[PDB]
Amino acid sequence: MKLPIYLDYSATTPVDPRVAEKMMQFMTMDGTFGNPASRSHRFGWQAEEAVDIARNQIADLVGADPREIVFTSGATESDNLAIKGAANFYQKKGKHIITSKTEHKAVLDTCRQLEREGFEVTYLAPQRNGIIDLKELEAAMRDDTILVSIMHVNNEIGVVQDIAAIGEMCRARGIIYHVDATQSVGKLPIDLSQLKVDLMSFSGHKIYGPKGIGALYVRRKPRVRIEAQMHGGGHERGMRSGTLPVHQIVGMGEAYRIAKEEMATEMERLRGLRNRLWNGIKDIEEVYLNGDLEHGAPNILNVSFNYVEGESLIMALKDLAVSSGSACLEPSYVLRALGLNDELAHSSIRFSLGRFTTEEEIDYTIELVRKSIGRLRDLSPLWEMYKQ
Amino acid sequence: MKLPIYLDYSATTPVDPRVAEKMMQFMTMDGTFGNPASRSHRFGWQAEEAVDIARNQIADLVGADPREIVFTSGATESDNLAIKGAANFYQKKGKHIITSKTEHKAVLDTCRQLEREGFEVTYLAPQRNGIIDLKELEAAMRDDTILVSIMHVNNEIGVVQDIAAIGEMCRARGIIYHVDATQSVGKLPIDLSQLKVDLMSFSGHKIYGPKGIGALYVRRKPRVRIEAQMHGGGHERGMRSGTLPVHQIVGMGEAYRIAKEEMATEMERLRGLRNRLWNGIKDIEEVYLNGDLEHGAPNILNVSFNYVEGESLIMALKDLAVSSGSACLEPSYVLRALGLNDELAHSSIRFSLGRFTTEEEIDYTIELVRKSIGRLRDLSPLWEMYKQ
Amino acid sequence: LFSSPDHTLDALGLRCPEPVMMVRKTVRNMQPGETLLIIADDPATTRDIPGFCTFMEHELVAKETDGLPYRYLIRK
Amino acid sequence: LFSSPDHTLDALGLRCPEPVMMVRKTVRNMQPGETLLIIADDPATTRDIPGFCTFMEHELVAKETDGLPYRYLIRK
Ligand SMILES: *Cc1c(COP(=O)(O)O)cnc(C)c1O
Ligand SMILES: *Cc1c(COP(=O)(O)O)cnc(C)c1O
Repeated sequence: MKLPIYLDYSATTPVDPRVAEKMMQFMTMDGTFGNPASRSHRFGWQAEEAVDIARNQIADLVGADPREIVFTSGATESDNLAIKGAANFYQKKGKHIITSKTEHKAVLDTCRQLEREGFEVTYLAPQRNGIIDLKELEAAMRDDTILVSIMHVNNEIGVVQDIAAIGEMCRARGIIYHVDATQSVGKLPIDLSQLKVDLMSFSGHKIYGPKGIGALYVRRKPRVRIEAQMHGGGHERGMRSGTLPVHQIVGMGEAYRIAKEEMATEMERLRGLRNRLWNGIKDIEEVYLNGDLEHGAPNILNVSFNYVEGESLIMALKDLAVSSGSACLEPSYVLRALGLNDELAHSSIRFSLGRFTTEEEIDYTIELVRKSIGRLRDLSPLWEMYKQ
Repeated sequence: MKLPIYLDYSATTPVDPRVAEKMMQFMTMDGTFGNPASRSHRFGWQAEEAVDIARNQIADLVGADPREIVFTSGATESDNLAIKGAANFYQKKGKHIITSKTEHKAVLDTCRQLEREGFEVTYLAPQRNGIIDLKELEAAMRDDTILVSIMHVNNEIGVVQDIAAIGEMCRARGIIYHVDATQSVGKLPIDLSQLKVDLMSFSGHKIYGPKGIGALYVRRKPRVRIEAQMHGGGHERGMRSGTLPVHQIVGMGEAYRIAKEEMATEMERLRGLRNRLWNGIKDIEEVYLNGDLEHGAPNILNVSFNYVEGESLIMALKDLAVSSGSACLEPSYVLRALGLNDELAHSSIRFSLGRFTTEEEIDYTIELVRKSIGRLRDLSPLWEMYKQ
Repeated sequence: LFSSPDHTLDALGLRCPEPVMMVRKTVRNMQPGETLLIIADDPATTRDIPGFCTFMEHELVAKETDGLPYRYLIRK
Repeated sequence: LFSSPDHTLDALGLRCPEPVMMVRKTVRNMQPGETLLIIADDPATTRDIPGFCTFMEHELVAKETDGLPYRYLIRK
């Protein structure tokens, strides 16, 4: 068992050997390297077929129709596309948008740009557990509200929103609902034939597909529309121009198909390892759980260690690959939203599990955390204070 | 020698076995799969190094500084970024933009969107050979002109513009000059330390790198600025947010390094094959050359066959993989700009050469074209007319 | 004739590239040597459905183009 | 000391991520075991240049952080 131990599957995951192998068949002179936009020869046509086989693979995971799937360069793009695309298309119905103060930066930074463009954006504070108050969401909705973006699973604390119910509130009022499902896709079940989501973002590299590819769900029925953000020939049914990257696209679709298969088995296994982990450390004195144990992603666990200087916490767990969620001095904007102070936020670690994670690694982790938080506290002027 | 024979390197090229092999070292659990944006562990840091080694490789091809190179998902994105980014940033100096009526769709469709946003765009007609009249370009420039986009090498006819001189006209007036160099990068020499280009686009898959990656040059000195189009965390020095796709990025940089090396040798070889091709067919009766023989890319040859029904021309050269440049019934918008009528435009073929193209393939091509244009004309009510 | 197709793909009201997408998917869930009646009103299908059979190697059986809806019978 | 560096990287006026980029490139065109005086005024370099030496496995020699410009002597 090698070190570091990767516990940062939420930052990015490694590409499946099965995925990477497919992606090899679409690269070199003897593979299917042709441009799926060339239709005067065989090269293009068979490439386009590869694209279509993957577009379906993706669709089937989330109960969509392939004609509802738009190819992008990543979840970041899907979020820009979805939000600015919808906001611009529907701007005549009103200019008000609502989102959550704990959304990923792609959503937050996108909304802030729209605020420059003349849009009004309400950023709702979450409760201490991370869930949005639906009645606070309702009190925000107006006549001139046109769009709501609230993510399925949060990538820092793992907390799951009630996207079904939010979807119902949106539809009943004619408001477009966008959902960032980067973290939830292939982890929690998703069926858009039932869900009242209009736009949904997802990527590949959080599910053992390659970085640099992702997609955007756009509801066919009832019809949702968006303005393209990427111009030049009108590909993807006018919504995202540019050469389609076949291999990238193939790798993503294969990853989504494996995900459909292995999902159930895998998320019950991770959900167990997650519970193995929190139990071997929940007994330590000043440790808090950020998020929800029952109704949180099976693979994310974000815990706070109190009365320890956080700068050195990470230097103490160098045997682990994790993240605190801080930004090139200052501290997770999500934990600060949850309400914790800067010092506590700074000494929080997010453990994120995945395909290659074992019990051996979890147990080693459990041990390391006790002995580490133990040593730091020994030498902590802060702990001695608490020990009064 | 297999069939079809690929003569569509300008649509897309196959990925170099050397490139694809590097891209393998950055995928799976045992490679460098880490997110170059995670800096709390080794995974991220070494990934970021890979990115930086490639960013430099790219820079050195075009005489730029690595700090001037911005990663994008493709040439299409670079063109959107460059044009809307510059136009929006400098809009207080004026709202007028100038480009050429034969630019790639990424540039044209982008300008048309800006016209919706309140920008004024002049689309200059080219001369019959494809070159822009610099004095017509000068007559268009105004006080309130802020940006000019004229491509280095055209992708349909291969014609090269005087980007140096255009750059001088721009600088002397404080106008931002953007250059689409997708077709020229690694084919003609480029040195931005000397050239007065402010923004320059390029991709990877036109130089034996992978589809789905490309970059944008942004001049450091004198300082040019743009508004980001892709929000979410402010990566690439605030100009293009989103996870960097390492393998994609590595494959591109390797492709640009091979290009620096092999360029001279290769473009003298292609320039010879190009001349082999036009000579074995220039003797046919009603054939015209679109573009320039002396001052055109070494690897593109676009020829028109008169008095032949074009629909069947391609069905006649099924042994070749080329393109007419038509759009899912109607005919190359570039050839129509050059001035040719719809029927002639329809029966034009663009032959584009590359790394795997031989003399055997060229000669076979020469033969096939004579015998093909011969048979079609035999059965052409149009030729019999011309034969009066 | 256009009487005993085992499969019937209605693609009316669909516009390029949607028809080729739907047809593409159908041939996959089809057994090699099966019939498929395509009903389209997308004019681009006059070029694209024969193009499919040509470049994807299938059997273009009987065609219709001289009036809407167009009909295309295809076999794997 | 800060007297006999064989290489001198001026990074004044540069801001993260530019310093780590410049330093990154310099160590490549450097021979294993060479000195490099980094002159920076980017405060983020107090975290990032030690982070470089730590995660890229180089020798952080002598430091300066208590006043601008900061100085960082490094060895491959
Ligand atoms: C990682 C992540 C993204 C970013 O996706 P990219 O493919 O890296 O651009 C967006 N949203 C969420 C919730 C994420 O976790
Ligand atoms: C092919 C091409 C593009 C498109 O680049 P992508 O990477 O496919 O998005 C842009 N400009 C020119 C001139 C091209 O030839």
